[PDB]
Amino acid sequence: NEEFDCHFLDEGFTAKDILDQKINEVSSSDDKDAFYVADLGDILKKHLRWLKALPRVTPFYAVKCNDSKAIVKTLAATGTGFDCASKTEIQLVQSLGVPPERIIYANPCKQVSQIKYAANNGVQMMTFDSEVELMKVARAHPKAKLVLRIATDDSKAVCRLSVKFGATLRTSRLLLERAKELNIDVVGVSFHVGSGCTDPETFVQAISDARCVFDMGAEVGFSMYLLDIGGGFPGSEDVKLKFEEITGVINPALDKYFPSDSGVRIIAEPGRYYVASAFTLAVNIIAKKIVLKEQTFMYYVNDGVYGSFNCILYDHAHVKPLLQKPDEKYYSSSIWGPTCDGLDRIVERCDLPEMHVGDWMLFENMGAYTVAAASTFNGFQRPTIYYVMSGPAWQLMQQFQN
Amino acid sequence: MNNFGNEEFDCHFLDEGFTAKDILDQKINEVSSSDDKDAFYVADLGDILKKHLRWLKALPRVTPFYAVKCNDSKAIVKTLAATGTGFDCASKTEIQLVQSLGVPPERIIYANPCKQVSQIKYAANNGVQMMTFDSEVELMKVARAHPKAKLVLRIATDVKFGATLRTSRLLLERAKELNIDVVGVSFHVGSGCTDPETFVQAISDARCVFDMGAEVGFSMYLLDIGGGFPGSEDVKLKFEEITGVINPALDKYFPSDSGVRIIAEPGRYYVASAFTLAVNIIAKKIVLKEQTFMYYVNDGVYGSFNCILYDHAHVKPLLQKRPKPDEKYYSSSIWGPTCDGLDRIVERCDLPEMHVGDWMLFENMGAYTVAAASTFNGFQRPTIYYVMSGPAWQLMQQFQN
Ligand SMILES: *Cc1c(COP(=O)(O)O)cnc(C)c1O
Ligand SMILES: *Cc1c(COP(=O)(O)O)cnc(C)c1O
Repeated sequence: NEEFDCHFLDEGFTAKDILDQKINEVSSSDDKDAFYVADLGDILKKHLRWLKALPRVTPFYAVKCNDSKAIVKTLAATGTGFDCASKTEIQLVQSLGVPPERIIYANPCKQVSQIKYAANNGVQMMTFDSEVELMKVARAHPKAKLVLRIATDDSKAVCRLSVKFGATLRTSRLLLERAKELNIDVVGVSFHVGSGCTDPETFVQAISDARCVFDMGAEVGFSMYLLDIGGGFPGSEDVKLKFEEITGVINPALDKYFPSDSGVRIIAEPGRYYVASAFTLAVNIIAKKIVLKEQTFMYYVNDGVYGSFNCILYDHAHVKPLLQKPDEKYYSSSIWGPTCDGLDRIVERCDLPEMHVGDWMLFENMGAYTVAAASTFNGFQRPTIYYVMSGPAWQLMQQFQN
Repeated sequence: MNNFGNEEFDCHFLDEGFTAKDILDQKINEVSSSDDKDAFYVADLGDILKKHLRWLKALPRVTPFYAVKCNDSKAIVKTLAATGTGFDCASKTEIQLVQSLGVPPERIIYANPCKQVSQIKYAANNGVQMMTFDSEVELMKVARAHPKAKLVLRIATDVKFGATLRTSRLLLERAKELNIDVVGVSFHVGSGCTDPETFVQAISDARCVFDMGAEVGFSMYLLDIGGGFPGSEDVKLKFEEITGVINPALDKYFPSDSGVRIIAEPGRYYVASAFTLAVNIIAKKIVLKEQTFMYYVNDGVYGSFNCILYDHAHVKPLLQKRPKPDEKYYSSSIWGPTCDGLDRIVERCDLPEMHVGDWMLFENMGAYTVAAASTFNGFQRPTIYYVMSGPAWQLMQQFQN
C-alpha cells in the first residue's frame, strides 16, 4: 500500500529533483496520471521552525488539513499533539499509537454519539461555545475538561453578520456560570484567528480577550490553565504575512497576558503550517485547443476542482501553474480540469508558452486542504502520493522520538 | 429499517400505500429513543422507473443514455440497465462500473470530448467504440489510441466544450484526412438553460453539421441531444414544456424516414426526485438581535450540500410535520458539521424553534449530491436506504422482458 510506502531522498536531491526524475522516467509511455511528491522532511523542518519561533506553545496538528497516515505518523513520532474534530479523526490518530492526552477534540458543536465516542476512548479535553453544548456534555461526557472557544473578528470575512464559532465575552461569562451550575470543569480558553489573517495584531486582541475570560473563570471558581491560540499560520513563504512576523507579535502578547510563572500551558492548532509546502502536485496536459482571438490556448489537465483544486472553491486558493527560454513567446491560456462540467476550470487566464499534450504542469504548496477534500466525481481517481524522506530527516525524527 | 450487509445492493420492500416519506418517518421513529441519529437518505428506485415511463411518453423517438456522473450508485445503474437505458460514461471508472453490471459496450457512449490517452485506450480495450470530440488534438489522439472509433462531433450551444460550426467543418475535413469515422453530432444545452428555443437552435446547428459531414463523404446517423432536463417539478421550466419544443424540431430537422438514431444524455432527470435526505440537528445556538437560531446538522457543504458550490443548488429545509399556522417562526441559519466557517447550508430561513435530535428533510437530493461528496474532517457519507415497491419491481420486469 502506497500510504505506508516511503522512498529515500538521496543527499543533495530535493523534492523538485525527485519530481523531475519521475517525469523523465514515464516520458515514452501513456502512464501519465497526476501525482504528488510529499517530502516528510519538510514537515520536520516546519517542526524545528515552530520550536524556534514559538518555544512556549505546544503544537496540536489540525488533522482535517491533511489526514495522510504518513503525515500523522511523522508528526506523532515528532511528539506533536493532534486536534481532532470527529470520531474518524480520533480513530486515525489512536490507530497510530497516540494516547488520548495528546488529543484535543476542538470541535465546538459535536454530535452526541461522537462526544460519547470520545468519552469511551479517554479523550477528555473538548472545546465548546454554547449552552446547548454544555447540556450535551453534562449528559454524554460529564467528566470532560472543557475549553471555551471565544470569538475573533475577521474584518475581511465574506459573511461578517453570522460567525459559525466563538462566544463573545458577554456570552463567555454566562457560559462559565452555567458550566459551574452543571458541575462541568472548564480548564481554559481557545480562539482561532482564521487562515485569512492580514494583521498579526488580531492575535494580540484574541490573547487579551482570552486573558479576560481567564479572569472570569477565576471569578466563577475555575482553575484555568489551558490557553489554545488556534491555527491559521501560513504554510509557505509565498504569502505577504510570513510565519515569523506573526510569531514575533504573538510572543510579547503571551509574555504580557500569560506569563510562564502563572502555570499556564499554551497550545496551538496549526494545520496548513505543517504541510502546505511539503506537497507538490504534477498534472499532465491531457487535451488542448487553440482559439484564434491573437493565438490563445485551452489546456485540459487530469486533476481539477472536484479533485485537488477543490481548494479554489472551499479554501480561497489562488493557484500558480509552474513549468516542469526567455525569448520564447507566451500566450494567453486557460487551464481546465478533466470532468465533463463547464465549471471545472482551474485557471481563467494566465501566460504560458505553447504546451503540448503529455507535458506536465507543477503546482507547489499543495499539501493543505487539497487531497483532504477531493472527491472522485465523474470517476476520476485521486492522484497517487509518493512520500519521500532523506536519511538525515529520518535521523532528526529519531532524535525527536528520544 | 436497517441495511443487510452493504447498502449498495440491499433493497427494501415499499409496502402497498406507503411512500418514501412514510419510510423516512418510520426510520426516524425507530431511532427516536437513542443517539444513533446519523444523516441518511431514502432512495425510491420506483421513482426512477416512473421517470423512465415519463421519458418514453414524452420523447418516444429518443433513446436515453443515463449520465452516470450525476449519481454513480450501483443500485441506480442496475435499475436503469435492467430498464434498458444506455449509459453516458466519461472515464475508465464509469465504464468499469457499467460493464461490471453486465451492460454491453454498444449501450455505452463515451461522451467526454477531452479524454486522457490511457482512458481512450481503456475504452478501445473494452469494445467501447462511440466517443465524442470537439478538437483537432482529440482527432490526433484517437488516430493513435482508438483508430476504429465512431466519433460524435460535439457542437457549441448558446465555454469548455463544443465546436463552433466553422470549427466543425475543419474537424470533419481533418477526420477524413486521418481516416477516422464521424457518425454523428452531439450537443448539451446545460442545466442552467431557461429557454427551450436553445434546443431548436442546437438541433438546427446539428442538421448543418450533418450536412457538412455528407459533403465530405460521411454517413451521419447519430443525433445526441444531451442533457439538462429538470429532475423535479420544483422548477419554472418543466420537462414536458421542453419536450414539447424538442419534438417538433426533431421532426422538422431529423425526420424518422432519414434513418437517424436520436439519443440523449439525461442525468438529473432520472434521479433528482428519487432521493430524500434526512439530517439531524446536532447543535444549536440562540442569538438575540429579536430571537434568532443557528442550527448545526450532520451533513454539509463538503458532503451532500457540495451542490451549493458546484451545482448552483438552492436547498429548502422541510420539517417532518408541517407546522400549525399559529406556531411562531424565527429567523434561522443552518450549518454543516465541519470545523470550517464556510460550511453553511442556509443563510436565512424561517423555522419554528427546533431542538437537538430533531430532523430536517431535503427533497430532490439525488443529483450532483452524493456523487461529489467527500469525507473532509472525517464526517462519513450518509447511509442510503434503497426502497422499491412490488408494483415498481413488476414494471421493471415488463421493461427488462
Ligand atoms: C481547521 C482548524 C484549524 C487549522 O487551521 P489552519 O488554517 O490549517 O492552521 C485550527 N483550529 C481549528 C479549531 C480548526 O477548525
Ligand atoms: C453531465 C452531462 C450530462 C448530464 O447532465 P444533466 O444536467 O444531469 O442532465 C449530459 N451530457 C453531458 C455531455 C454531460 O457532461
